[PDB]
Amino acid sequence: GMNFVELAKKRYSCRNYQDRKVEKEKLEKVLDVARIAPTGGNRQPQRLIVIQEKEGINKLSKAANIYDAPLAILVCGDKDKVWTRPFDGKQLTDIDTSIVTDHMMLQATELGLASVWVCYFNPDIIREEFSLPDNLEPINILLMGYESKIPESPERHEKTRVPLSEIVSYETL
Amino acid sequence: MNFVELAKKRYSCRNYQDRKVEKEKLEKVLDVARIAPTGGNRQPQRLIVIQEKEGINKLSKAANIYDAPLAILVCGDKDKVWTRPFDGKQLTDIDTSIVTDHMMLQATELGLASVWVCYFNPDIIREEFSLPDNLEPINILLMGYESKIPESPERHEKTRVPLSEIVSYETL
Ligand SMILES: Cc1cc2nc3c(=O)[nH]c(=O)nc-3n(C[C@H](O)[C@H](O)[C@H](O)COP(=O)(O)O)c2cc1C
Ligand SMILES: Cc1cc2nc3c(=O)[nH]c(=O)nc-3n(C[C@H](O)[C@H](O)[C@H](O)COP(=O)(O)O)c2cc1C
Ligand SMILES: [Cl-]
Ligand SMILES: [Cl-]
Repeated sequence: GMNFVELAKKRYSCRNYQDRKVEKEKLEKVLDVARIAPTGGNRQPQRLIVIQEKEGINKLSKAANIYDAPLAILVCGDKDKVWTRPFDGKQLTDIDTSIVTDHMMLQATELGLASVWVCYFNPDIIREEFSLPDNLEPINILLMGYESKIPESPERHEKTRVPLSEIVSYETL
Repeated sequence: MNFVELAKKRYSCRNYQDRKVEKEKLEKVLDVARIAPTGGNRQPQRLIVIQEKEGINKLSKAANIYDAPLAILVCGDKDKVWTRPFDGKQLTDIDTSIVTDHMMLQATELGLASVWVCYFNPDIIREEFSLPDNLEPINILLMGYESKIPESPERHEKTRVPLSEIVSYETL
C-alpha cells in the first residue's frame, strides 16, 4: 500500500461526482477515525451529521454547492464541551473539528473515495435547516463519493503549491 | 500499515528521550505541510521549526513542552487566509490545523512520538518570536522519541466516548 506522503499527495479536491453511492462499509471506516482522532483535553466536542439522503442533501444545498456529492458529513463543534484557553479565551472548536475532518478525509482517500472540504456555506441556513442548538456550531462540510472525470495528479503540487521555503523558517521568522 | 493503524498508534507523548530528530525525518514532516490543502489554496500557514536551545527555552516560557527535542510553531497569516463575508469567520485555525494534523500523522509513520499543544500563552509566543500582528500562533507540534512504551493502539475503547455519542444520521 502507499505510505503517508503518497496518500496526502493522492488526495485532491473533487467537484465531479458519479451517481454511485458510498458503500456503508467505507462510510463506517471513515467514521471510525473521527473517534480515534485526538481533541484538546480529550474533550471530544465534535458532533457529526452523516447526510446521504434526499432531505438532508437538499438542506445542505440551500447553504452550499455540494456538487451532487452522494455523501456529506456536517462537522459541528460543541462549545459546551470544548476546551477554552485561560489566557485569551480561545476555544479549540475549529481545531478539534478540523483534526477530525482531516482524519476522515485522509481515510476516505485511502478507500478510493473522492472528496472536497467545504467551508463556503451559510452557517445560518445550516443552523436553521438542521435545527442546531446554540451550543453546536457548524464548522466543516466534508463531501465524498466517486470521481466522475480524471483525478488530479498526485504530482501536481509543483504547480498548485508555493515552495516549502515560503512557509517554513528555522528558529526565528 | 494502513491509515486506521497509523491513526490508532498515534498518542500524546509527554516524556521524551534526549535523542534529536534527524534532519531526514524533519524534512518529510515539513513536506506534508505543503502538500496539505487550505481554503482557497490560500496557503496561510507559517511555520517556525524550533530545535535549538534559545527557541526551546522561549517555548518553555509559554507552555509545558515536556523537554521535547523538536517543536514546530504553526502560525496562520491573517493577510492570506480566507475571511468568510457572511459572518466574518476566518479559516485561520482550520487551515493551520489541517497542516499540523498532516505533520503529526507523518511524524508518527516515521517513528516519532508527538504531542499537539495549544495550552500556551500566546502573548509570550508573540513577544519571544517577534511575530508581526498578521501572524497568529495557533498550534505547537512537539516531536521526538518516546522514553517508554507507547500507549496501546487499542486503547480507544477506554479513552474515547462511543461513536454513537458523536455521530447521528441525517438529523441530530
Ligand atoms: C478549509 C477548506 C475549505 C474549503 N472550502 C471549499 C469550498 O467551500 N468549496 C470547494 O469547492 N472547495 C473548498 N476547498 C477546497 C480547496 O479549494 C482546495 O483544497 C485547494 O484549492 C487545493 O486543491 P486540492 O485540495 O485539490 O489540492 C476548501 C478547502 C479547505 C482546506
Ligand atoms: C487541539 C489540541 C490541543 C492540545 N493541547 C495540549 C496541550 O497543550 N498539552 C498537552 O499536554 N496535551 C495537549 N493535547 C493532547 C490531548 O490531551 C490528547 O490528544 C487527548 O487527551 C487524547 O489523548 P491521545 O492523543 O493520547 O489519544 C492537545 C490535543 C489537541 C488535539
Ligand atoms: Cl475553496
Ligand atoms: Cl512502559
